[PDB]
Amino acid sequence: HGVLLEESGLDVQTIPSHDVLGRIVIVPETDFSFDEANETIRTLARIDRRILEQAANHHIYIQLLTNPITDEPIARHLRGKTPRGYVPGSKTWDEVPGIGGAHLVLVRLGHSEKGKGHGSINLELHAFAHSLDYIVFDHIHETDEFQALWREEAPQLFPREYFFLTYPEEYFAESFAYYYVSEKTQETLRMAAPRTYTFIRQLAERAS
Amino acid sequence: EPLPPPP
Ligand SMILES: [Zn+2]
Repeated sequence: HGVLLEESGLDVQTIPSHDVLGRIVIVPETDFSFDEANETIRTLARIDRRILEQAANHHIYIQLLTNPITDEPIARHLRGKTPRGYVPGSKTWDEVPGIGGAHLVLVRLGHSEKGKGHGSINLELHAFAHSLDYIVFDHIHETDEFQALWREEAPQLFPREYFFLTYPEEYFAESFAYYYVSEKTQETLRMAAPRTYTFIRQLAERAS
Repeated sequence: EPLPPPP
């Protein structure tokens, strides 16, 4: 079922924006790892508060799981199916540790870093960025502005990576993760794709 | 829409 972070026993007052994340994040009802949950929440806490507040206004939740995402009712229908953009026969949704784009983001604890069932630099930021794109910013990856940034700069940050060069919504979610994962990755984004950096930066102003 | 992470 899950418990809201604000209703759990986890202490989070030193986590930035804990009041808004307390209403967004859902942690498991069953024994999980306090370190993995704390690192995932503090990473989400790097997001500008205006964006997090808009997510709460749109009733977006981020549920942290200790099991495959397809065990949850919301994603059960994806069992046995190839994820969008994946080569057939290389993966099913049951093996995917995170999913975003709707009002309930699912993120499996312990699979945040690259290679842990996925190829993102940060699973929770990538998955959450999908819901921000589709719900909070009304499919902003489809705007003419973002389409121009994607065609020009996606090859600069993800050269010869068909996944990001084919799906602009995927370029958005991973650029969002680069912006918020660390000072280093944000600088990488700023150096290789300065217009994309500026676009992600302006999201906090769009959310207010 | 169900959106996955990169492969
Ligand atoms: Zn994705």
